[PDB]
Amino acid sequence: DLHTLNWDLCLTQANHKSNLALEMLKMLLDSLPETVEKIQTALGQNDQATMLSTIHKLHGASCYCGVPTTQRLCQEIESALKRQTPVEDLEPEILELLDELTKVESAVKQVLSQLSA
Amino acid sequence: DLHTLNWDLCLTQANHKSNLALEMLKMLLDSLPETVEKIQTALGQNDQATMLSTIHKLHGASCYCGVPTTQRLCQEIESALKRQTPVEDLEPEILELLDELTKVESAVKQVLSQ
Repeated sequence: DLHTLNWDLCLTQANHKSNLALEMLKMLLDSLPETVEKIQTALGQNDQATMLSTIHKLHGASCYCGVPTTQRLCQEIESALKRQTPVEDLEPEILELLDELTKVESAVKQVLSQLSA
Repeated sequence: DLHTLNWDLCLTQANHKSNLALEMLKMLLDSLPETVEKIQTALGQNDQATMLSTIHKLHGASCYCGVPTTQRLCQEIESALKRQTPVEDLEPEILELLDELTKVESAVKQVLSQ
């Protein structure tokens, strides 16, 4: 599913150096379980600042890991939080994002089982 | 100091694409407090398995982040773990690494401001 993870886009983003690209994917994967927990907790706690900070860092990453749906969802959520829409009103997009991160974790773990030396 | 962080080095490791290199530094910086905690906790617990995976992952990152001292210490620790050198005997190199990572954090925050 290229909407979830697109290796060729990740290659493009990383200037056709499969080296950096796979390393970026490694760094994203290591960071994802903590990101997911922070998002889940901020949603339950209605914690505006924590949600923003963590979405912002994920957004940064997504621009270089060939994850189009993640990138879009982070953009909508971050922009909205920066306008002070409360976390509560973003529940649909945040829930959609969490579901997407589960698919991204699987997709990256698959692309690393396939291509990592 | 350029033995701690060298931006030009990050650029060579990144084939001269700036925004790529910049994002890699952000990913490294964000990972540091937890990685330091993982290294520290594994030292205290003589957890050679967690030490190896954690050092291995930091080492992979350091190779694209122009951080010469960090990279070398990771190589020394990883090599020695792979020869079954006790984690406890690598206390000096581990403490040097924790020391160096504080300096890396300061340096990266500085470069990211520019």
